[PDB]
Amino acid sequence: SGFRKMAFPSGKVEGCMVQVTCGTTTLNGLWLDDVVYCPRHVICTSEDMLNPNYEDLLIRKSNHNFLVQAGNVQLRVIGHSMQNCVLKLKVDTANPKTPKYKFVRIQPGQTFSVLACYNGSPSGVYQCAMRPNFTIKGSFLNGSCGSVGFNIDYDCVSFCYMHHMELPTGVHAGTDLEGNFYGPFVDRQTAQAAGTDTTITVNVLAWLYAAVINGDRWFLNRFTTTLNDFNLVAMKYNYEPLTQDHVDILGPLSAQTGIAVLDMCASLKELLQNGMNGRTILGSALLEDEFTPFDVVRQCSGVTFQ
Amino acid sequence: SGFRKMAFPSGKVEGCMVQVTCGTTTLNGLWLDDVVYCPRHVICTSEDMLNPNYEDLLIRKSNHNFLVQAGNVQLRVIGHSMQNCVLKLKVDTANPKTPKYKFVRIQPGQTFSVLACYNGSPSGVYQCAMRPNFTIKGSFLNGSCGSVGFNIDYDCVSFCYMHHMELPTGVHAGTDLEGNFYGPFVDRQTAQAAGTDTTITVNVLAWLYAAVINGDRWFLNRFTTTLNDFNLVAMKYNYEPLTQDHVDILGPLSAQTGIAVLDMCASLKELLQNGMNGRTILGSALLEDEFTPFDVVRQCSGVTFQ
Repeated sequence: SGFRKMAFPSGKVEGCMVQVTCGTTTLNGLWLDDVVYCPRHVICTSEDMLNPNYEDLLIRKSNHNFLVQAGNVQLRVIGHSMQNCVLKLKVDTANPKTPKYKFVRIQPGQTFSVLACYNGSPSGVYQCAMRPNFTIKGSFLNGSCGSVGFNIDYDCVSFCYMHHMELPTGVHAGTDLEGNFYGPFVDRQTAQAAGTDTTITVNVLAWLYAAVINGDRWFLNRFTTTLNDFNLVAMKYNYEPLTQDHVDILGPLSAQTGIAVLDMCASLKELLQNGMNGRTILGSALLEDEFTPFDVVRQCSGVTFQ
Repeated sequence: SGFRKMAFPSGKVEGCMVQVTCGTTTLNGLWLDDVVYCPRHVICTSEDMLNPNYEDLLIRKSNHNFLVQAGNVQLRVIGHSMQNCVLKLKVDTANPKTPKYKFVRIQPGQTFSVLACYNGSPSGVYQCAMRPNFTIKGSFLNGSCGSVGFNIDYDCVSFCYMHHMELPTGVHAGTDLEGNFYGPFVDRQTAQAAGTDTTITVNVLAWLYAAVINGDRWFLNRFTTTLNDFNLVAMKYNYEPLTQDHVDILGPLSAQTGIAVLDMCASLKELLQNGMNGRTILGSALLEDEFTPFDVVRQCSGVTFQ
């Protein structure tokens, strides 16, 4: 029993973290096979970041200008190229601890683990979710750029995020492993606005199901509702609209508890209108939306991974 | 910026997890050097657990009755002994991935990372705290016994917890790596009561400091207070009493924010008496007490570890 924000084991990713240095800027890189991936703004100085012309800045850089370091041993750069917002540094030695990996672009509402790194060394692990406004609520300090977000599926590592920048309200933005940003953000030191942050309704319902599995059932009322009626209430509270696909996804949880999805929606409707009156759910006084239905099944069944 | 429940990187511990089988009971073991540690109730059947006589049950077991398995390869048991509530199985092969480790008995209010395992395979990582009633609010299913709690200090792993049992109200109990339980619990399938759970005041203050570092300052009022006056209010709300040692420990955080500890206590006093009125602190509608002052410094300075 119990429920916690659980992260994936970081062992397979710790061996791929290296340190990339260009001039005085030092950040983290992802060493897979004989290629190292890192944010392209490592070639920028403190002044270039205000209005960087990455093409022109790359003209004045050569292979020997990149210092890649894995522990006390450094890698020799024999080729560099820019793919969108990431730099691909070709090194002479292939990573012997390379796991079976993929590159995936993950959708909003999905979750992943973040291995926060500094100077190529893993510092900590935590779980995040891609917000609907294409930002994440992570924990990053200076020098954390190049840290990667990942998922583990059996024995494969699915890389989906690389940290690039911090927004002036404290949230974080980045790219996939192909250099494409999540959202309309650019790697420029300029004022950039993030859109409205809405609540992932399907994730709230999955979390409410986890509470029912773990004892908390005070929020369960008598009423039921319809998709159209619940969604009309959800739009006033900036909640994502529920679809029949979301209902099928919640299938495992509804069958485990014996509570239909529409019945749980009516319970969520009362919580949105009347609040919680001081009662907690799974040790939380707010509605948690950073557990996917898949994460709840994992914690309430016990999938292992190698 | 940002703040999240961050766990330590689990790479060094994943290589020490094995699977221990005795009869039909299968659980996790900690493989360090040529010794495997696991909860002693692996020798119990479903019936023995009601009133186990561990000495008598161990008389009928021999070395070849223990199946230790590390992946697809199994270890041969050449010696077994019982130290308090853990079994020490001596194996023929030493773990080649053995990290530099310690065994520590950790104090209440301190935190650690848990690598939840099933059948010897790491499933997930999360951060816990030793509650003052010597229980933890973890996330464990059947077969999770033998999972270990640990801390990383530079390059050393400090093992401090091994999961043994679940309490009838959903909290979890276990031992240190020397077999001694935390709290007055025994490894018996019988009704066992946990004491009153109080709030770790020094951890709440550290969390309030992290909020001030990250923008949230609405709770900061005009008043100050004294240790005796704050502690009189803390005893009504089941809070741990603050000492001068706690004030010295919060030294780094008070100097970073310019807010004296006694000033922060007066702000916590108003929150205990008047509530939060619907406002959130660091994305939480309750007072968080599972961040030690050391964990906050780590997240707000960026210590790395190898």
